[PDB]
Amino acid sequence: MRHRKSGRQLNRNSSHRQAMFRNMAGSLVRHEIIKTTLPKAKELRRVVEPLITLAKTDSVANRRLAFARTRDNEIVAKLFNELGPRFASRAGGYTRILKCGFRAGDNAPMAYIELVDRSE
Amino acid sequence: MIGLVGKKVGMTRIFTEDGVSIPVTVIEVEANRVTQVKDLANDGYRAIQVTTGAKKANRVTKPEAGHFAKAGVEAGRGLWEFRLAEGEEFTVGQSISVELFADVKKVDVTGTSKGKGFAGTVKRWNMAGQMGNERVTVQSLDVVRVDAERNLLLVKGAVPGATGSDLIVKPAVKA
RNA sequence: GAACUCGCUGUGAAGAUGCAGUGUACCCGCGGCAAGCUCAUCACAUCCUGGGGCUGAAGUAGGUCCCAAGGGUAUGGCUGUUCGCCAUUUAAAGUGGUACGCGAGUAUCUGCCGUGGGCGCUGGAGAACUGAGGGGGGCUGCUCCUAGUACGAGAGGACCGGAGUGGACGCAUCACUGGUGUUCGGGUUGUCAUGCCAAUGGCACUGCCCGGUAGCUAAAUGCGGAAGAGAUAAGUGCUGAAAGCAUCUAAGCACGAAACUUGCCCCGAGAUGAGUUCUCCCUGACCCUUUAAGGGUCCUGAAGGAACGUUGAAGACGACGACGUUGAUAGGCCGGGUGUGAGCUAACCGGUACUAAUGAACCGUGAGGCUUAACCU
RNA sequence: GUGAAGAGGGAAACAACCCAGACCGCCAGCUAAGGUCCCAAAGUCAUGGUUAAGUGGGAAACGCGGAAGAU
RNA sequence: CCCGGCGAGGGGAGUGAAAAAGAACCUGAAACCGUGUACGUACAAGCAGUGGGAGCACGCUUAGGCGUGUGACUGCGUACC
Repeated sequence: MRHRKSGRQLNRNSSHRQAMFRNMAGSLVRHEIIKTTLPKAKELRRVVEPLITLAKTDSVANRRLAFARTRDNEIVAKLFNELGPRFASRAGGYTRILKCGFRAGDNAPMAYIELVDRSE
Repeated sequence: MIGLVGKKVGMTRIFTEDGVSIPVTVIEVEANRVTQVKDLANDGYRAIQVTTGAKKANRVTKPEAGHFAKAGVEAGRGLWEFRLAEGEEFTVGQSISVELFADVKKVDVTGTSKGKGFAGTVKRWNMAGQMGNERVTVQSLDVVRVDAERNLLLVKGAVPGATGSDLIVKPAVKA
């Protein structure tokens, strides 16, 4: 405990935290850029990078797993077709995070997460 | 007489020579270069402080670089003191390995423990403090494997050292 | 009512933070422990571990006295019970003070532990240590050549304490025994959803179960209570008068308890008595005054440190360690292994700059004050 | 007699013990009780001894012992 | 006129004797909260004051040792009803 542990706790319900991660990943991939707090931003990057890495291999099983973890027909349809070839040369680090100060409402740090290519 | 400083590679139950799985510690033996030797006149006592490992120059600042240049050896993980046997004196620059340690079978081991956070009173006393991460003085250990080719020192039982933590082994006199 | 709100001893319309004596403590904070059945502390006026005298002490085993608090000094059946009665152990389940000690067991405050900010150690910074001083513990059953041997009339029956073998406890690690390991995999009931089957996902405690990566765990084992040394009380004494003897003492002049210290280790130079070793750096100018460890202005911003960026087997916050484009510090990818069941693989290991770790900025100096002594001038 | 309704000085503080009744001020001296190795001020004074026990510096009655006490 | 948010508020100019009279509007002390001034304090124990007191800045008799502000320290000192 408190030593050699991967993934910040973010005290919440397990199913609730999984659903929030799925929704946040879907929103970010749809919008190509999101504004999220750094503690959640790091978890977002850690949980989203595996999906884009797996998107490189196009197969029925891979598409089924992507839909299972995403539950959005449009997101799966656009995946395996555009992000894959765009970052074919790149191996890892498909996204970047830049800090944007803090939220005035509740002094909450915020950060922009966006694809490294970001366009084209 | 002379001690060594290294790290805990691992701790597993290895088969004995007879063929029985016995707990044994895996301790690497790194060549500890002699950096400075104390004298009873200049400083009041005689003892040798040595260094182990090799750290990049970025971490070491230039005053420490000059100190090591005085020592005549490259900067390493740090400096560890060792009491001299009050007899023969070593030379600055040379390094030593397990070598003669296979002649006592009573060598002592010193080191830290698991990284454990400040625990609650109930779980630690059943009054808030820390357990572990303290120097350990377990003694009366017996050496098992003294293979110097692998630069690994193995002793009977377990070793007081966390994964990747520094530790020392000395030719104890107690039992 | 106001506080610049320490401990012990003595007095006290009687447990004194405010009285007399005595000891300790750099100033200011954060998180806990609640003293004002759990938790303990102290004296011996001693239950044992015991060692020494006497013994109606042949040896074990004992009876009485002298020393010893270093350590321990139970579990059950009756009371609310202290106490007390019965069963089984052990070395014992010891006697007393603390209002049989302990019922604040918005704590404002004092008291104890972990951890920080300011400053001092006299030019600054970096580490490495001597180290006074405080703390952890001196636990224990059995066997073996010694040994049915010396001593002892026979019988009885050693100094031995050298070796191994269990137990209560702390320290240490998950590799063997497994548990946990809702972040890994598989089976599956009801309902909803993907145009529909198959196939997938949410809710029903992770819907309910079968295993389990890394880490943590005791039910697992590794070390252990030294030996030795100094000093010892009682006791035991080699030789020996005053007092033609004796005598532990008057002369010469020793051994000696498990009781004290050291011997092993933790913290520790805030030890203000502020310690020692080494290394790197600062080697400008000008002005004024009440005339000196004086002040002020321009330039300089060195060594070193820290706030940010990646972070950790360090962490409540602080704080410590590593990396920071002169790169494996974190994330991801490949490979290997485990798990699950040809696939997924979180946390296990090697490689990879593919991404994040920048350029920069801030604090920090301009030779270090005075007095005495030895060295070349 | 004290306090009640007298301060002050000595005894470690101590309301009950001892000296001693403050008009005020003054950087003078002399004394009461009590002390003159200091803290804390004064002789480490002088004469002849007891005490060798830290009794002094806490302990009766009883026959030098009695003596064990304030963590 | 300007800052400010096209507000509130404030600052210049002017009126106004006076704006240290501005619509919270005569004069505006204390309790309570700040800044600067001069001094002390980070090895020192208790009704926090009393006499002594070197130093630290200023004006003075232009020193001649005077006071103002303070007290490192010293002996003493156990709130009121």
